[PDB]
Amino acid sequence: SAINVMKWKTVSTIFLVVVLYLIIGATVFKALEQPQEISQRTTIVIQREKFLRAHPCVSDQELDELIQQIVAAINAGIIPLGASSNQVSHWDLGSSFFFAGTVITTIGFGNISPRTEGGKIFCIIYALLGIPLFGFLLAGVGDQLGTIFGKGIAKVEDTFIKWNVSQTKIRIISTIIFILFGCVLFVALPAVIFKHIEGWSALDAIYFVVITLTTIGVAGGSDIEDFYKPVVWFWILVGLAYFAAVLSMIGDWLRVIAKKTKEAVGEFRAHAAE
Amino acid sequence: KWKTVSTIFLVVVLYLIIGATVFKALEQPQEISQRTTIVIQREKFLRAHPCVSDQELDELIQQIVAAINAGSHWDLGSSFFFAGTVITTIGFGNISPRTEGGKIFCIIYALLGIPLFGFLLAGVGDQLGTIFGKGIAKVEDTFIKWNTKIRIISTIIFILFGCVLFVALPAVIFWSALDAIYFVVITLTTIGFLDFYKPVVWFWILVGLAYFAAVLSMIGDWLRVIAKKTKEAVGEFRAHAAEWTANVTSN
Ligand SMILES: CCCCCCCCCCCCCCCC
Ligand SMILES: CCCCCCCCCCCC
Ligand SMILES: CCCCCCCCCCCC
Ligand SMILES: CCCCCCCCCCCC
Ligand SMILES: CCCCCCCC
Ligand SMILES: CCCCCCCC
Ligand SMILES: CCCCCCCC
Ligand SMILES: CCCCCCCC
Ligand SMILES: CCCCCCCC
Ligand SMILES: CCCCC
Ligand SMILES: CCCCC
Ligand SMILES: [K+]
Ligand SMILES: [K+]
Repeated sequence: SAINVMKWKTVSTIFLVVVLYLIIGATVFKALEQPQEISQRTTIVIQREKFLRAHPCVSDQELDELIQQIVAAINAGIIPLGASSNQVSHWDLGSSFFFAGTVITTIGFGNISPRTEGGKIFCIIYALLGIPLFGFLLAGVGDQLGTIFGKGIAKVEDTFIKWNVSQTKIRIISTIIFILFGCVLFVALPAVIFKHIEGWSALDAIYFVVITLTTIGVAGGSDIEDFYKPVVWFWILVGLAYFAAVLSMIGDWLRVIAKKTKEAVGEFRAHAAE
Repeated sequence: KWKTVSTIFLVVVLYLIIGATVFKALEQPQEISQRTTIVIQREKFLRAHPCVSDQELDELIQQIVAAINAGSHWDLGSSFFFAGTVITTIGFGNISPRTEGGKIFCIIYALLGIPLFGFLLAGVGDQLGTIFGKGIAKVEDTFIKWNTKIRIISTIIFILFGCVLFVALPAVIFWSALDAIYFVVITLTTIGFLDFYKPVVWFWILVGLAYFAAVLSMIGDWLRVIAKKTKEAVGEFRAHAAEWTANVTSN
């Protein structure tokens, strides 16, 4: 346990980075959202105190219980209303295959989750089998797309061969054209599809794309204009293969910037200003 | 040359088709039952209080739907819960940022935090893989001398011991028996539908994520086996079915 003592040292130092990284992230979000929280929730009270004055003969003390039972309904697919009390299935022939696609990709929006105990015991096994299953598809799609990218770069790697185009530095031009194409084909072009057909802004589509393809976790949901749902699960498959490489390159960038800063502090703790 | 991805593609498509037909068979019954009882509870309430009516109540539903998008959240802790979701990609959509700056931050915060957290989880996986490597070394002497199949007893003790330390024992810290195991699997498969109480719970995640990371990879190894086992099995069956057609030609 000589290198294993050197392992725990490296892990513990990373642990404190993630902790602080999460502390930085926390303080940033609460500085950006709790302003927008208080604003809406000072106006949710105005709408309560509006509607209790507007209709006093409703049960004040039991109205919140009506609100809670609507919120307790919200977790399941509910759009309860008198005009069009007749409704449509969130577990129809397709929306359950949307759901299955979420579970194996581990995207899992949680927009709809199974309520049956048979659906839970199936989903557990369906995930424990589907997640590794989908992995080998995604890996093959990554290799399939990595050789497609390997084909296109070979032609680009001959178009501008000048005198001693430095081998170490050509690899940077190649990774620039990767991010350039990739963040058009899997970020830009499909996101603009989610702006005319779903009704979003420019950010909210790119935000949607990153949240989904970073498998954090809807395109099938909002409806403006059945050619549209089968194709999106192909962009997901290849886009997930894309960010898988994108997140992995960023990981490689973080190794570099770890050792460069690790040796840098090494010299500054050596010299102490001459 | 040989693609071999297309063949997998059709399995996943087929697997998703089976899974789909199973879920609607399990949920659309439990869907109709609820939503016929939701209409009864509404048609009770409109009759129980004529003070409220159709044209009022829909406005009450809309202002709850308008509330849904927001709902103290985002407090000093609930934003670091949120950040913990984004880097682990568990990402419970329980709370999501509404500000344009919170979205542009979250994008970059994920693009940087997900790989970052990966190296933590990787080291925790190696740290826990040698801890598991310690425990097996002593088990590999207590009865391995006494009377390829030993490797199964070891992986049985893995599932046995790990699905107590990371599923059963923690389960409450965080219902019923199912609802805890369902919770554990959903969370640690990253699907996600010295002082205060906060720090210790978040390390169960870290080590439990390292646990299912090995569990899911082990299952991947069994799928690779069962792929080759069935790959060669059809291999023989097409050999005999051809020689079967060949004999009726000669004889
Ligand atoms: C092994 C070659 C991979 C093919 C993927 C590139 C697609 C190029 C688009 C034009 C050709 C469409 C072929 C459709 C294949 C079902
Ligand atoms: C709730 C259903 C999941 C039970 C998992 C049991 C695992 C048994 C493994 C046997 C492999 C041959
Ligand atoms: C890697 C080169 C593949 C070229 C395939 C052609 C696709 C159509 C491009 C249209 C250019 C006008
Ligand atoms: C009912 C079993 C579901 C698994 C999918 C069938 C496995 C065989 C696929 C064909 C492989 C060559
Ligand atoms: C979020 C940036 C943190 C930088 C860590 C440097 C500590 C040596
Ligand atoms: C904000 C830049 C993150 C890089 C951190 C490096 C940790 C060694
Ligand atoms: C809106 C532009 C996002 C910039 C991403 C940078 C990640 C390193
Ligand atoms: C690189 C993954 C190997 C998959 C096994 C395929 C052997 C025919
Ligand atoms: C050829 C792939 C076989 C997949 C078997 C899956 C069993 C759950
Ligand atoms: C809930 C029993 C399992 C069905 C596949
Ligand atoms: C080296 C690329 C940085 C993009 C923000
Ligand atoms: K995930
Ligand atoms: K997720």
